[PDB]
Order: sequence, then C-alpha cells, then structure tokens
Amino acid sequence: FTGRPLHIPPLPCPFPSEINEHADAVDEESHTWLAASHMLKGADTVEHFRRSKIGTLAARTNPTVPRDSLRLINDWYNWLFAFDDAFCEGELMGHRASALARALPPLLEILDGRREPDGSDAFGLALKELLHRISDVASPAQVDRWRTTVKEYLFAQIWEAANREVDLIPTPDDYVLMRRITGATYTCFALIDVGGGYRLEAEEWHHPDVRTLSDLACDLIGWDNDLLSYAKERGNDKARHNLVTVLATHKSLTLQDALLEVAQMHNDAVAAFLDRRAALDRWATLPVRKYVRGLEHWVRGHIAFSLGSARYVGAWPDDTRWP
Amino acid sequence: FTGRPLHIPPLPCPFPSEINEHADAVDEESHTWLAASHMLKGADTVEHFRRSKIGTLAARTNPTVPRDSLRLINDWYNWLFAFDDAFCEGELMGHRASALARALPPLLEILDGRREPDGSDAFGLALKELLHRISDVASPAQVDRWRTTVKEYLFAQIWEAANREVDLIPTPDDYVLMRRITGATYTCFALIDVGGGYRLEAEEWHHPDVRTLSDLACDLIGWDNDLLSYAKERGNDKARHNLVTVLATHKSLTLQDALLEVAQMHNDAVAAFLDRRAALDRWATLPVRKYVRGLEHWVRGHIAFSLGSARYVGAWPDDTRWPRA
Ligand SMILES: [Mg+2]
Ligand SMILES: [Mg+2]
Ligand SMILES: [Mg+2]
Ligand SMILES: [Mg+2]
Ligand SMILES: [Mg+2]
Ligand SMILES: [Mg+2]
Ligand code: NA
Ligand code: NA
Repeated sequence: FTGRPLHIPPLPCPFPSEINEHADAVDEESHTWLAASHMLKGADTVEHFRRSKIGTLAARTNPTVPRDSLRLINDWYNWLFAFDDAFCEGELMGHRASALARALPPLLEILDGRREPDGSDAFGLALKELLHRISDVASPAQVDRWRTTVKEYLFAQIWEAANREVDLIPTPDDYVLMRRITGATYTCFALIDVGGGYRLEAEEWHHPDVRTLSDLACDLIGWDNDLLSYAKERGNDKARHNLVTVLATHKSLTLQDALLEVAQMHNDAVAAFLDRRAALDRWATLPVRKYVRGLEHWVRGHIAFSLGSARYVGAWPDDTRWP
Repeated sequence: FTGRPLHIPPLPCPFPSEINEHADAVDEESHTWLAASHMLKGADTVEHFRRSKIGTLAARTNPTVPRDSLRLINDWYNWLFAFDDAFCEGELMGHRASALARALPPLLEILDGRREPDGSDAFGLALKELLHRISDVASPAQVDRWRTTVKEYLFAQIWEAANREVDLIPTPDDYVLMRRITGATYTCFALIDVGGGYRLEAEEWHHPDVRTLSDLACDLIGWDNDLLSYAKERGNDKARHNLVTVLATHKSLTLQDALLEVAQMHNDAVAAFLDRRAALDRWATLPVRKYVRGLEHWVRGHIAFSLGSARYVGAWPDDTRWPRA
C-alpha cells in the first residue's frame, strides 16, 4: 500500500449482534480438529488460523444452536477457510481452470458418499467425516440441500481460476452473480435449521420471499467480506475477486470511491432486505421466522467478526481510518 | 474403423416401450419452435435435427403426459440438443475450460430470472421462455429442483472443456461420475412429476431408494447413449467423452471388447435397478410408483429412439451388425 490513508466506510446493520455461549470451548476444539487434519501443511498457516478465531465467526453467526451443532458448523467453517486458502486460491490449482475442474470429481464422489478418501487426501477425509456428522442430525432432503450448495460452491471455484488464468477482473454483473456461490455462504445457510434442530418444509425453503431474503443476506455477506478482506487480498493475485477491485476497474474509480460504492450497495441491500422481510412477516411460519432471524444473526455476526479478526485487520495500513 | 466388422451388442431391459399419442404433431411444433429460436445458425444442422425427430425421443421417454406437457418437454429437449451441438461441442470455446467457465454467468443469471436476455442471445431468450413455461405448471420447489439440475449440467460442460484442453481421455471413475451430469438426464427426470401433473413431496424425492433408482437410470441413459452415439462422436474430438473410448483407452480393450463391456455394465445397472426397486416396492406411495414408472419408460424409450435416430445411425460403417429386438 502507498498513498494517503484510506477511510473504511461503516457497514450499518440494524440486526441483533449475538454470540453462542459455547464460543471459547468450541473454537478451541474445532481449531484442534483443523490442526490435526493436515488440511493446512504450514505451521504459519495453522497459527494464522488459531489467531483468526474461526469459532468466533461460528458462534456469532449461529448464536442459538446447542454445543454439538456449534462444533459441527465450526468444523465446516474451518474446512471452508482451509480449502479457500490451501486449494482454491493456492498457486498450484487456483490459476488453471482445467486443472481445478479435473481435480473436483474425486471430492464430488466423496460428497455423494460413493468413494473412500485416500489416506493422503486431507480435504476428502474431513469432508467424508462432516457429511456423516451432518447426515446423523439431518433428513435426506436437508443433506441433499447442503450437498447441492457445496457442489455449486466447488464449481464456482473453476470460474475464479478461469479469471486468474486469463488475467481478467470479472465484470460487475458476472461478479455479483458468481460471488453468491464463490464464498460458500449458502452452504452455511443450509445448516441453520439443521443446527437449530428444526426442518423447513420444501414449500417454506423454496418460497420466493425466503429465497429473496437468503439471496440479499448472501449479497451482504459477500460484499461485507470484499470490503474488509480487500487489504489481505491485495497481497494475493491483486484482489481480483473483490467488489472493490471489480467496481474500481469497470467504473474507473479511485480505491476510496470504490470502497464507498461497496458501502452504498450494502446500504441498498439492507433496505431491500427490510422491505421484503415486512412482506414475509405477514405469512411467516415459526420455522421460517427462526431461519430469517438466523440470516439476520449471520449478517450482523459476520460484520462483528470481520472488523476484529486477525484474518483481515493485519493487512490494513496503520493509518487506515476504521469506522 | 477397425478393419473387421463391429457387432453392436443389445441393450435389453424389462421396462415397457411406449410412445405418447401426440408424437407426430408435437415433434413438428417443437422443431418449428427450434427453427424460430435461431439457436442453430446452419441450415445443415437445422435439417439434421428435423430428420433426427427429437420429438419422438420426448414422446417415447414421456408416453403418459398430456399434449401441453409433451410440447414443453420436447422444446426443452430441442434446447439441450442445440446447446450440446452448437455451444458445448461445436466451437473452439469448448476446447478451453477458462473460456466456457467465463461464458456461463450470463446464462446462469437468466436461469435465476434476474436478467433480460440480449435480443441476439438465442439460447438465453429460449431458456427464459422455458423457465417461465415450467414456472406456470410447477411449484417453486419443483422449479428450483429443475434449475439445480440445469446448473450442474452447465458446470459439467467446463469439465469436458478441461479434458479437451489438456487432450486426455478421462479415467473410468471420473468419467462415470461426471457422465451423470454432462448429459442433462437429471434435468429431464426433474420434469417427470411436473409433466404428469403431480408433485413428489421432499422426503419422497430425496428418499435414498428414489435417488438410487434415479442414479441407476441416469447411468443407463448415459452408457446407452455412449454405445450408440460412439460412431458419430469419432467425427468430433475423437469421441473423448464416451464410455467406449474411456474403457478401450484405460482398460487396454479392442473397440469390439469396449462395446461388449459397456453392454455388460448396462446389464449390471438394470439388475441393480431391479434389486433396489424390490426395496422401494415395500413403502412406495402412488406418486413415487408413477415417478419410477417414468424412469422405466425413459430408459426403454431412449433405447428405442437411439437405435433408429438419424442423429446416431448414419456414422456406423455399412458392415456394422446391429442387434436383435
Ligand atoms: Mg475465496
Ligand atoms: Mg479467500
Ligand atoms: Mg474475501
Ligand atoms: Mg455432449
Ligand atoms: Mg453430444
Ligand atoms: Mg453421446
Ligand atoms: Na442484490
Ligand atoms: Na460476460
């Protein structure tokens, strides 16, 4: 970083900020699980994850769930953060669409419950375990809903590798569409009812009002991460997959104006969420209300986590003005 | 190909072979719709499609559905066949994973219903129309089920492009997995209840017995297509995405022995279907029985169509021995 100090715009959110009472114990347990997995090969990356307190994100985004549910979700978050850093955005696989695409089938077969992972397949061994643990506390329909979100997330990583390979910044329209699936947020939304020990009916899950609120929550989390992860992403492939970079490139903005435009889109998405929620509230069933409250806790908890996590704050210059 | 006449092995199954009474009328209507769409730019491809009688595949795979259901499904089949030939396998774009991957977002945005297609985007305009027509006769959960199968099918085309790019024949284990989604069969199974005017409940649809029968049927349709489409596929990228090529390459088989091994895998999958169907019979509700009869009609109808279609038969050498009934 060179140039005058950047102002990080606020990310206003009226949703309740809560945290699971089991945060400390489960964060430590889940980190131990990750450290034992060999999903991360470097002691530096493992320690970076320990300092990042991934279980604090789990606890803030799922504040109501029992301890066993929090531990399962926290393990899933650790899998995602590790996969993101070690595989998806790694130099080996992340710059070749063909290579990443051809590497997925064995992992997809593990996800389907069709294939035993090899002893050397750290991500496969962990994914098999998580599939079995989710299956113990979820209906076939809930498991397939989760599995579907994971497959789309995996396929979306090929699109990222494609952009890296051709050295292009994706266009705003392409980026905002694919950003809903490149971040695996839907895989976490898929575990809200499972974690809470309830089951949304197909008609509730797929209701246009519920899908709209899910999509807006997913936009907010994607764009909020883009704003706060911008500095650390600058060190890796020019922060290519980041709404700040995408808007700065395709609307020819200064970095400071791109940051403000991302905050404007956040404020617009919050307003859209509140408008649709008012309509949903007229019919919403008990499970639907719990799920939507789940989305609100996720959006707000994510912001609280990201403003304080060693994963993001360290890369911002000392003179950065935080909101 | 081989310097010795090939025999194509039979693909038997104990499923009823039926045809929708509206076959002739709907095939012609759906072909007219395809012609008007401009998804195909070459007169030669359009005429090849007319001769292929794609509506007879729709009619054989969906023999029970009312005329409006058959027309919607036939239009969808025409979309898939056109997309397969003109976009997925027809262009140099299909030889670079990064190019195909970057082409998909506009189409995904149309599928999600959040983008008006460009006036010149033939595939986009037709997909938007089909999404709306399916939405008129399907619950939101049924529409999302179909949408999910289409997205996986589209993503599966990048995997094919990846194999073309590095010029490798995929391994049997990778190929048999990805073949379930490269051929869009699940997108057609997704319209069985919709077409029939009924709705499988979530825990019926997602029941392990129903998923297993759907997966075995999907395997059968993929492998049966691979057997009969082998000859025409030699004319485009050395039949790379074909179980015959995959087994011949990776199991060091003659072409003749590879054809026989595909037929053996067909028979094994039919036997597995009958084994699992016996378990499903013990609990199956009427909607589940109609859906499973749907899978049976699809497998049998697809074979009946493929043995006779101008799409496949013409590429086989004159001395090829075709199977008995
Ligand atoms: Mg990433
Ligand atoms: Mg990342
Ligand atoms: Mg980020
Ligand atoms: Mg194809
Ligand atoms: Mg083809
Ligand atoms: Mg074929
Ligand atoms: Na939005
Ligand atoms: Na584009």
